[PDB]
Amino acid sequence: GGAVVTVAFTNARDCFLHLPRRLVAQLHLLQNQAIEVASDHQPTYLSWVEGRHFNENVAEINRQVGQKLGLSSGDQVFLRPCSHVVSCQQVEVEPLSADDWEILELHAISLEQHLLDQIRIVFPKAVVPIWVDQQTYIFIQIVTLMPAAPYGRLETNTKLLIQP
Repeated sequence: GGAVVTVAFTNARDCFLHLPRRLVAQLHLLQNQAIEVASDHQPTYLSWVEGRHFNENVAEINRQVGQKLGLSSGDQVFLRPCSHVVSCQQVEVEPLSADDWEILELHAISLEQHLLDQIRIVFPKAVVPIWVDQQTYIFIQIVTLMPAAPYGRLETNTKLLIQP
């Protein structure tokens, strides 16, 4: 019920797992289905997209995003598709640092739209970088999901709450 893959870090401007068509096929991934990244440490839950620079068993992810997930280049991880995922009605997040907060305040334009373009699956304590515009990104930490769940999927109607 999954596949072992090698983690490859990239400079992609999103938090998605970029997968080769072979894996999307083999794993029988469904639209917006979450993927559990299982390892020696605590699992993480990611959103995925089909990479356009492939064509086996390699999963690409932004370097900074991957490190925050406790991943290292070349690590062997087990991708386990999640049969189901609850849709987030509300999500609460806070900047990783005071600087992030200050940047957000001066770059707080439709944060949720930028968020959705770069990440769709969230889980408590997830820490990820989100570009707010061409020049700037901020690190945010997902604090809470509503309904309560180990992981969830962000939607266009998800209420996004930001605290300092």
